Amino acid sequence: GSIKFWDFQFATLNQSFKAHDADVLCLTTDTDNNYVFSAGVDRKIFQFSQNTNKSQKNNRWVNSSNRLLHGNDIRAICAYQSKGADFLVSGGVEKTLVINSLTSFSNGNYRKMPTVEPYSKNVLVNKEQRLVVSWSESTVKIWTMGNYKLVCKLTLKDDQNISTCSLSPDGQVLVVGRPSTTKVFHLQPVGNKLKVTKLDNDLLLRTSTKLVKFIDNSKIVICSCEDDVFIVDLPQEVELLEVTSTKSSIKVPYINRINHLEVDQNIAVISRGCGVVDILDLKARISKPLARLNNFITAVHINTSRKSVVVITADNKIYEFNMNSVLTQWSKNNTDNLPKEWKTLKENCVGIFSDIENSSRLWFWGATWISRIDFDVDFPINGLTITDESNFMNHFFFTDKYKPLLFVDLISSNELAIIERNQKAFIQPKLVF
Amino acid sequence: STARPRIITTTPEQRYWRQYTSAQLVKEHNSVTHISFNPQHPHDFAVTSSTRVQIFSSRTRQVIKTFSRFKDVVYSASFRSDGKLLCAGDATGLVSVYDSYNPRTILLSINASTHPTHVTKFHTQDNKILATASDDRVTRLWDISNAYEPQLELTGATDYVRTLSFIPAAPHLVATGSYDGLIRLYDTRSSGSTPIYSLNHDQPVENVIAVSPTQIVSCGGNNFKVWDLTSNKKLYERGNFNKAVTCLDYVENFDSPMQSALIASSLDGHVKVFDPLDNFQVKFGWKFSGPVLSCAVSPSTAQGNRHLVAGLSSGLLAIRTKKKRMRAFERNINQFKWSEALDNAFVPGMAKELTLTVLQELRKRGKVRVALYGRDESTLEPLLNWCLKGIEDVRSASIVADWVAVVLELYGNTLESSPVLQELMIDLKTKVRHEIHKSKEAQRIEGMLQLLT
Amino acid sequence: VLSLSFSHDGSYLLSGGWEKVMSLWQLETNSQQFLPRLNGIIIDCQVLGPQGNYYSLILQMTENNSNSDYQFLLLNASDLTSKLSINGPLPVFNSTIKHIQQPISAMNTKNSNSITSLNHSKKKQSRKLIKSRRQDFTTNVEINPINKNLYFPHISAVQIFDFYKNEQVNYQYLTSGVNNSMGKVRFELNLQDPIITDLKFTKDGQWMITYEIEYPPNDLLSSKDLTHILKFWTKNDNETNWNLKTKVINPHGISVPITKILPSPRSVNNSQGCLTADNNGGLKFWSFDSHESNWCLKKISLPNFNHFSNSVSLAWSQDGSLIFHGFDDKLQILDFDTFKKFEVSEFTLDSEIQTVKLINDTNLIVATRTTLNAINLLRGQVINSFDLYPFVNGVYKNGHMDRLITCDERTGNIALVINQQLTDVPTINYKSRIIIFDSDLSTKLGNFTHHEYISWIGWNYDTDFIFLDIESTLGVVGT
Amino acid sequence: KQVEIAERNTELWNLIDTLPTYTMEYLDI
Amino acid sequence: APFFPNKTFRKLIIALWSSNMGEIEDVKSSGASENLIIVEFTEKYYTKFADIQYYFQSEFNQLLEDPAYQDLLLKNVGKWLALVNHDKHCSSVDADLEIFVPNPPQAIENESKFKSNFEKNWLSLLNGQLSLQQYKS
Amino acid sequence: KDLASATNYVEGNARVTSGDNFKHVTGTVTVILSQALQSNDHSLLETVLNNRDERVIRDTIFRLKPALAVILLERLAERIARQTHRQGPLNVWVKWCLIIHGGYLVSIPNLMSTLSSLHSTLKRRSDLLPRLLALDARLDCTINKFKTLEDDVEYNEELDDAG
RNA sequence: UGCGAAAGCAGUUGAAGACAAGUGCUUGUCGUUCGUUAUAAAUGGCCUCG
Repeated sequence: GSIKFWDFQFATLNQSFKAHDADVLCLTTDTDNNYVFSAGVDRKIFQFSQNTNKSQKNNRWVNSSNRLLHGNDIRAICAYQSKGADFLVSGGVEKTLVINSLTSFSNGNYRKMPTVEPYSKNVLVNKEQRLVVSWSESTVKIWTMGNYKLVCKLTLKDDQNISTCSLSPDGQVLVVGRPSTTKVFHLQPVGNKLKVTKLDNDLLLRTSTKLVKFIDNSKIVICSCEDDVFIVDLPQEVELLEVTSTKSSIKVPYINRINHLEVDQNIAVISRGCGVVDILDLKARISKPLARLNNFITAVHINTSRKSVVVITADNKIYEFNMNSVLTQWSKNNTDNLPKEWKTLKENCVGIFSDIENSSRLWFWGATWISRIDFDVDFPINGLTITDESNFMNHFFFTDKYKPLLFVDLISSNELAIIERNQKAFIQPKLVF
Repeated sequence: STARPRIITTTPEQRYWRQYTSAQLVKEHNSVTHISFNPQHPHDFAVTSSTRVQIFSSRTRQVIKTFSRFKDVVYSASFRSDGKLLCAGDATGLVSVYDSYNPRTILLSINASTHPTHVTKFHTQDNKILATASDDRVTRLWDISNAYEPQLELTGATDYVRTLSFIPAAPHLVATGSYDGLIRLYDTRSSGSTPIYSLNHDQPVENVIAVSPTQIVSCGGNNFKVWDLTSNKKLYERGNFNKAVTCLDYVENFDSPMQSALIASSLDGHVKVFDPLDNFQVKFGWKFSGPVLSCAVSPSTAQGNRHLVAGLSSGLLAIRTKKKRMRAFERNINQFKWSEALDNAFVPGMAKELTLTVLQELRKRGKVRVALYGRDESTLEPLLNWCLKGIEDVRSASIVADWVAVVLELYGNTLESSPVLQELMIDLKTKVRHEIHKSKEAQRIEGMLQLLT
Repeated sequence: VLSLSFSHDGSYLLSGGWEKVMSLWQLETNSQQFLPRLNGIIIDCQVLGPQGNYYSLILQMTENNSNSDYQFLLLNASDLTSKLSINGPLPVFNSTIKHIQQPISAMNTKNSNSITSLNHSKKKQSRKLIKSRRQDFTTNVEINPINKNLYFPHISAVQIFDFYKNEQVNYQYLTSGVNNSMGKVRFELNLQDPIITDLKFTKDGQWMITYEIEYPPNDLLSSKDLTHILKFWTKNDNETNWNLKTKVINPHGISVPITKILPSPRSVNNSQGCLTADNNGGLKFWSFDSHESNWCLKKISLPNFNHFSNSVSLAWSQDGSLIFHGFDDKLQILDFDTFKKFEVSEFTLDSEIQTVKLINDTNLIVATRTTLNAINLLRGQVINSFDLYPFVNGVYKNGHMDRLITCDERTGNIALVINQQLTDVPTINYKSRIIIFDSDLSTKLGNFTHHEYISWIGWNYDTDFIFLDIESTLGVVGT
Repeated sequence: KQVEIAERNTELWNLIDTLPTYTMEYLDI
Repeated sequence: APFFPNKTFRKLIIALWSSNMGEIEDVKSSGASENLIIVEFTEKYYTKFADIQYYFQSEFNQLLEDPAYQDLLLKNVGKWLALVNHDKHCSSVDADLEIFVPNPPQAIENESKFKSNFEKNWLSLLNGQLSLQQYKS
Repeated sequence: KDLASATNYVEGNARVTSGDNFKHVTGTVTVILSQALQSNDHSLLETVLNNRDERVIRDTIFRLKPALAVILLERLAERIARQTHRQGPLNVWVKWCLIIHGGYLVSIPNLMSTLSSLHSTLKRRSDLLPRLLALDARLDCTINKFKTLEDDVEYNEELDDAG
């Protein structure tokens, strides 16, 4: 639990601080080496300061303060500083990220990230047959709700974890996808239980799959890890527009890769990290550009009834694009006029699903919030993140009662599924008198 | 600065006698009839059993000399005042004198009579004269020099004479008690053979002891009575005994808070201590397996560990001899570890009294709710288990009520989801209801007691 | 934190507060050393020396809420040992005096004031001293026959103070409780340690009788059952610390206070007996038995009266034959041998007796809340009667006239009266008058005036009388 | 009869001194 | 599993003591009952085997605490005397007692329970209406 | 010791005591009961006290010699005092003694001195009663309120491939 | 807060000013005043000399 400062040239001890009550696992420092931050087993983060000029002249460090922000081991800590950014990020056995400001660590506010942010959904629900399917660590479990019964569970050989699972609308066909291979299994109900048979298709087995979706009970769309979109009937490749190379793309490759694949009534849309959205006609197998946004896309949805595509950027702005005005009149009126709740959200939206009773109404939810908006009504006009001075590259219902949320979707027109998440700790007594 | 105050967790005569804790039980081959203590250091005591006399070391508490030359049953082992001699009686009537610690030599052998000689006692004041009592009902007074004829032959007893006592400060006076129920006093200065006067006990006399120069205590039948020769009448009489009192011994000027003690065998398994200063009143007693025939204590000048000896008809010999860091919870409380200190209170094999103190300390400390905040059903049961038993005790009754309420006020909602804790309350309900029920009579009874007074 | 002070170089920081612990903060490493266990919370702290050889500390002793008890400690910095401890007399008055305010704490308690509580408490204290009429400010004090040392029953403790040398000789803790085990903090400060109510010596002086009240903690089922304790203590003349010899828990029963205690005279049991009297009129005579080596209840009289009154006074004749027991308005003459009423034994008075005393065997002086009266036991009639109502109506609680009224056993007795001086509404400053009265109160030997409230007056075993003033000042009136 | 009246009174006096795995709920819109 | 038919056995109990055939029940010579059914029960069944002797004194206790049968058991004391006037007690060291049921419950082995049961039954009967000849026996 | 330091409180070997300490101010076992009381045999009497049958208690004390009754009352107080958990059974003995020999107990010069232990003992139980009722009421309300208030479906890919 | 016993018997907890927050209005506060007898909560626990 002791932190020691050593003179490099003479290889000798200069200062010793018995700060922590247990092992000190990791250390980090600011850009100017004015602050030394320690963290470790005792769940405490200690800041050591040499900022004062007299301290600098005398080369003496001072343990200014300490803070208790983690309920368990702080296995890792890192620091970043820039003209617009000041982040002290720590993580460990608590499974959550905690963010602080180096200059204002003692006095500044802090944010505790949710343990699970479902940017990629690990649970799906089938409206027909009322099945809820979750896949974790090469194990798939399926539940039926009339009240819930685990009808079946599937165990897979491959050490590789399951990337995605897609279930056919009928529910008879379940596709399990991994980067190494793709396997499809037919589900058949016998005696309130599902019988599993593995339909054999060589092409999928040798096919890498990031995203997979069902056109119908038979046909699927698969995007390979090399960004190859094709149709398999249970390969019909689909032409894709080329993306111009950018210095940001060179530095970070995956931004030009496909992030969200959504198919709806023979209409497919692809969103890349660079903000490029393209509408794909599966029958024609041709690509037409739709939009080019400046922010990362977090969620996409297609509404056939309104003949529009809903795109959500990282800044929680909502855009409704006409499929061929490029943007719907609602989007032109309401994108910058969103309610206070949407703008105030510090967690980005990740899931969109339609309302059966009214096609105009859409449902939106994040890790800790659920919202519904009607696109037929216009709204009344009336610190711990980058300031974003630089560019990224180069009728209304809101509820926060339910949290944390793994997956949200409807079972029926009037039935909503909300899926929620339900180790020893170093004893730091809280004095009570 | 100051050192830390350490956490603070009958009659005097009774307490003195309680110190004879060490108890050793020995078995002899026949009934142990007579027990004697050597007047001289190491004050080794002699026991008469079967055909042998055994001398026990006071410190070792073990036989050191075994006297087996006696042929028939042995009836006495009395020492002289010096202790260099010891005399004994035999069923054949022959009385033998041996050198103490030298079994082999028969120094003086006298045939008192054809009948058994049960009592042989050296005269305390005068060494040379040895008194012998026999079933012939004549208590001959023999001399060491004259082994062929008694110096005097006291008569007048119409029944067995089994008790002989010499009165201190009155060497000439000799006291004899027969199974007639008559205690006869004789003067050796006179011609003798006729009692000066007779004292009636009305019951066969088993032993007569001169407690003091003017007071003589006679234990016969179911009672013992103290007689004063100046008044020639019994001053006091105690009959608490139920069997017939057999043997009686007296010690004075010993280091106890009581100046003098009187120990009396009952033959009902009880030997009890009586104090002469308070009219010979019962102050202490002990129980044994069977009838007590002999009792003795170390003389006043023991100069070492005191000894209490009891003789039983079964041959059993009982010897009772009077020989002449901070705990975990204290650390928790000093270190302000409130919850842990409570945990230390309820641990297996922990004294109940100490358990009360730590609970009292925490309550006195103003740390009650704090000690219970971080608890669940798993760690709450040990307190409740103690509370279930502590409620019976009067001293803990107030304390348990205090603790039970706070946990109850503090863990309501927890009790709902925990079935195990509920049953603990249910049995807790029943016992307190009984404790109510027990108390309810107590107010009835106490008022009842008031009526009579 | 009440006291902060930098070291001369600035490498060390001294801190002190309610914890009763002085902390040396080593600033190069933020280490800390502790000198805990100090008598009072640290009002002030300083480094006093060219080289920091000594520390000067100020202690408060907050337990006494009536008065602010300052103690100045000079510690040798080398070994942190008391180089010099300084304090005056430490009386505990019944109520607060002048402008004494409790020190600031995190929350408002009995022994502390919150941030907001200070102004309201100050205003309330001033208006209590002005408008309210109960102004007892009386302290119990005791005097040692063998040593003539002055004993102050501090809360849970006794101060032995030598007025001849005007220096403290000892401070002894005579009760259990959280008294020096730690420094009470936050809600712990609401706790009340056992309070020594009555302290007396035997006439021989080798024995100490003490009466204590233990207050249960609050927020408990047994939070209203006060415990009453009696303790007998001894020491040799050479020895300076009393050793506890016997302890009686709940004398006279449960929840019954020991309102009065009287040591026995020399004639009876050569000064090793005592009498204890309740508000229920029950009397218990204790004596020390050599055989037990302990203190045992020789006699008892428990008339189960249903009326409760704290106004009782007890006197014992010098010969020891008889005892005078004044309970509420009625006085009884009880014969010691039978320990019961004499076979007029009953004297009815106008009002409750505060003090009953006999200046000499012939005459008995009885003070009631409205007057004082001198009676001859020989003829059983009042000699003189003096009206105390204009001065003593409700200024004092019952029982304080005992410690305000004092008597010699040779020359006579003294009456002390304290009055408020006010010019144009009452003012905080007071004036005291002491009057010397002969036996039968026929004449006034002398009348003297003091400029301040004389908290207590008693008769030293020499002809002189000693009087304690709320300025913590001990004066003497004598030939 | 006065016993039980008094005992009854005592009890009254002292008296006056003194997450599911699955949940079904209906949201409001 | 170990089992003993207490209820059926208790039914056998109520029948025997309810049986009454006049003078032979109280024989003038000894005051005991020469009842051939009881005598056969005593010799062939009661004395030989331990388990009934244990379960015997248990049920007769329970009936003795039942007021319905207390009067019946307290009257025909000769029947009790004829039963128990033997040295073949299961608590007797000399007697070697067999077991009726192949799988006796472990309760039978409890000698203290039997003696406590045995002591209770005698004491209640000794408080009963004893005949002059019964008194000598 | 530092002279500034205050002397600590130590009880040492002092004797604690209470203000109530007034010491210095067929089937019957009667014959055994009279026997042990006379001879102060703790072992013998404890066996007699082991009877829990009320009818025995009455009959035994019914025939007990009235003088021996008084000493029996004194002794029960002592045995109660050492062990309070035996309070319940032993009040019964004190009760039946009191009613049967009450006439004798009236004709006694002094009772409190010879029965002080009972009075002190009985008083202690009474002092508990007010508090326990408070405990019962609090203990009443809470219970009152609270009394009112995979392998079968497993599908293993390896075994399926195997067969 | 007054009185009294410890049990209890009666009676109180108002007004003004200033500041902050939210939206002129609302709420909360006071090292501000006048008048009446009149929860807490900055991870923060006690030295060494055998």
